[PDB]
Amino acid sequence: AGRRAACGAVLLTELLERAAFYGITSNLVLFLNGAPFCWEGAQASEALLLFMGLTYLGSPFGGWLADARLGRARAILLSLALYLLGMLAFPLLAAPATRAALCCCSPATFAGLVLVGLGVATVKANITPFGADQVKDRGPEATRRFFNWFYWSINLGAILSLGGIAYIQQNVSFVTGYAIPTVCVGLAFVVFLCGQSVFITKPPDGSAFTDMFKILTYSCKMSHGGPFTEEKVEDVKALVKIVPVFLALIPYWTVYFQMQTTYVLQSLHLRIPEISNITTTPHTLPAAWLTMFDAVLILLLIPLKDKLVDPILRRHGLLPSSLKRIAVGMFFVMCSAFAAGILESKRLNLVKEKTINQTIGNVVYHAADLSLWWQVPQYLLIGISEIFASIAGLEFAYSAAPKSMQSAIMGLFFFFSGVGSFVGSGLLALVSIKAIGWMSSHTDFGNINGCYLNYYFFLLAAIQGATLLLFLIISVKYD
Amino acid sequence: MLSEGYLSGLEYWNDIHWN
Amino acid sequence: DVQLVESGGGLVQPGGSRKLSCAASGFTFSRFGMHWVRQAPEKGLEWVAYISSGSSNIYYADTVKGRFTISRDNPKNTLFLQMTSLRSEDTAMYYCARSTTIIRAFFDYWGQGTTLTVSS
Amino acid sequence: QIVLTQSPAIMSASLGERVTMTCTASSGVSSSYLHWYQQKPGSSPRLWIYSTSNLASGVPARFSGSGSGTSYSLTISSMEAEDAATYYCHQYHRSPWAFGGGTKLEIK
Repeated sequence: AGRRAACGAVLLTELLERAAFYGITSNLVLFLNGAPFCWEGAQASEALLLFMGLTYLGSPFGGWLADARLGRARAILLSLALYLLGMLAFPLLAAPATRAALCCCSPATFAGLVLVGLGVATVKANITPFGADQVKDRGPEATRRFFNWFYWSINLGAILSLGGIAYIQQNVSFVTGYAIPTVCVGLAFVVFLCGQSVFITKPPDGSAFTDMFKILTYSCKMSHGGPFTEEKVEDVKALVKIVPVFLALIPYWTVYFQMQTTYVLQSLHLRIPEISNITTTPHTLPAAWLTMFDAVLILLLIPLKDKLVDPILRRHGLLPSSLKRIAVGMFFVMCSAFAAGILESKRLNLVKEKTINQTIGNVVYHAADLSLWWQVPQYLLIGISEIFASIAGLEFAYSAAPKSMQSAIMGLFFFFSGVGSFVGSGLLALVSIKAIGWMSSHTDFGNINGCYLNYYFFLLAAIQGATLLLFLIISVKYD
Repeated sequence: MLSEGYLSGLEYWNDIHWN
Repeated sequence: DVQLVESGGGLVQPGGSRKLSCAASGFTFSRFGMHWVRQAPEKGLEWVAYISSGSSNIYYADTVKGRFTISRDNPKNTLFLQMTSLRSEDTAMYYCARSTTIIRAFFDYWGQGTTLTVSS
Repeated sequence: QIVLTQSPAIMSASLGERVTMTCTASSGVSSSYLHWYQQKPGSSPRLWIYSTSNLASGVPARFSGSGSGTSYSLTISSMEAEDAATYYCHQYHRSPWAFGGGTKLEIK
């Protein structure tokens, strides 16, 4: 039809770029504890946390760069090129032949990580408005159908990534398991460039973030006859009202982003089931599959909550408010952190006496004789926390904000999620110093047995609990 | 962010006031 | 280039203490978690102790659990095994073996071993 | 606690003869973590077969590892004079990593 081709191109680019991002995040921890990189578990977790935090901090900046200048389609194109350039560094590092030419060489992998983070951030910020204005003209129902397709594309890309790419990286090889995400980024860039002919490109109107920055840099508030209009001032006031909810959600984002950086690290030191029983170097169950499981869990209860729980509660009343749902989600993620700490304490008690070796990936881990499935609850808890906090958070942020601040509220949501990831990385670094010594050692290849992830998880749970009590107090006082 | 798909089109499938 | 020498073995009265040292060269001793394995005269090999790359994982055989103590000094690239309450059955040749934390895990390199005799 | 029993504890095989020694485990041992070490008398031990299939560096091709799970085996297609030594099966899977009982191989 000449228009559904543009929507299909947007969906394909979205699927490929989510697939590559999740392929990187699923086994970056395993890769950084590898032959080229004999990093500590704390260092690998910090690197992955910083990477995710960058991917979510660049969303407001990517959106501003797309809206104030450079357009949106061209911004996504340059972001995809930058993202592919960053992706290229990973298979080269994995391959022994090319790692020598590239380079230990921590600067190379840090450059690749920051490049990939900027690309993912800009694409994440700009793709959703791009798809919307691709489909806005037909009508709100067409937009709803396209966004159903977009949601399914995102989830499908994440699922296929966390399954296939993680299995290939952990079991088959890291070179192929990192070239496949690079290949899919290449195809995403190619398909976006090809669909540039059929895309509906809008001129840069100007992001609301520059207006907010001008308001904060003053000429309540000033408003009226001064050099600023009333609606922008009211909108910035609404954003300021929204901000404390995200400030409260920051520790939730820390503990949530722990699911793929330190939870995978703890998985590497549990008895991972072996699912091949055939051929040399028998394949083990990918540590990222748990995350995939959790994602699958979301797919099985996002519609349920949208079709069974929410309508029944709406009919019967007693439906919790957005703030109450956020509090429930923070309680659930606190429970996940506490369960992770309990499991890690039991793991450290067990591994002190006996151990089992696990040559998962390409490095041998002194895992405890504890089943990996004992880590299933905490992961599931985080998933529940998601459907109770993240959505609700944004939902509340959408309730107390005007329609004009669409994609500016969402940008702030991503920014504060990235801030939570950065806070988690900084907390891990702080507890890794000699004064505290929870993660202070010289144990290469991760080898968390000498560290204390139980103390780190307990600290995260305590911070989440303090934040939850403060949130409950302020919600009761205000509402 | 496992719920990026649902957060991307949050204002479409369910009905919210203001936005 | 890689090599492992042992020292400290000798005659020890029963109930005494002795500290067997293993000097490593030709590789990065910070990596490659080490093992102490003893072989009694005309008996087979017996794994005694293991220490990880960063002393995080430390394990001993049930026969040397409460007596032997394995440690590593990375900056001077050495492996220590200090043993107390020595009895007669501890008389053996001790080797410091190198374990790999790479695609395959095994005792790739062994030292010549040092003989410890616990008798009178 | 896995104990490895080697059968036979001692055997003599003539030159150019089929040689087979078995190593059974008290529990399940992953095939990738079972190794065979060769020890000459008066010399330190040496990896011979890692992951019960792959020959180590310098190992003549006549040697071959086999087996999986509980029972494994080291095999010589055609035994030669330099092959007379003591072979130990070692599981490096579950702590404690006890060695095998040993299998002394002699010329007949």
